[PDB]
Amino acid sequence: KKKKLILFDFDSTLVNNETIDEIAREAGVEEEVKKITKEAMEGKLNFEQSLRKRVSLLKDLPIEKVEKAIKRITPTEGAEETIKELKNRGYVVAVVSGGFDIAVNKIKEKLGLDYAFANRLIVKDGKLTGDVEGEVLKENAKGEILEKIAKIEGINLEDTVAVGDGANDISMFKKAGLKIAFCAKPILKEKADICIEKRDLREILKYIK
Ligand SMILES: [Mg+2]
Repeated sequence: KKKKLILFDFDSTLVNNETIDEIAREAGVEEEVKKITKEAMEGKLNFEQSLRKRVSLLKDLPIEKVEKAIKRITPTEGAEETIKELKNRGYVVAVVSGGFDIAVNKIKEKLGLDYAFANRLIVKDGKLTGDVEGEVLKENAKGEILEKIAKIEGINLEDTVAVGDGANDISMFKKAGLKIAFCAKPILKEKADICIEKRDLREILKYIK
């Protein structure tokens, strides 16, 4: 009857991988970038500064190496089954990520998602420039996007569900009707209505609808 909306974070939630850490491996700086990613997700760094710092380390990386990394990204256990059941229960399904469109768009197309929002790696002459731009950078960014999607769809915020795992999902939780922390960092678990620790997205279904 009443339309419903579910938003998923991308890295480590809808997919197994951390996009930026996989690209960093191709640039020879996996260790270094992984450390910053962990600190950012734990809430110990400002997200935007942490993302720009990581992307700066990727300066000059060829697009072919970026694509090699992205091709390794795989959906989390239970992703397809969960998305299918959500659509059957009447949900609009969206993904919001502080990651990158070049990676997120592939999964949007593969999984048939209704909406996908992510940042953008800047490229020139077939190589990363070391810069990033986008609308999923500020602390309140994901929550603002949740509100925008719900408004387009005419969905009351009480009929929204957010599934997240890192510090940058806090604003998404703030605006959501039901807050699910999926194998998440402490800072987000403290804000959650439900904390799931089994790494299988199907585990959220019992709490849905
Ligand atoms: Mg994440």
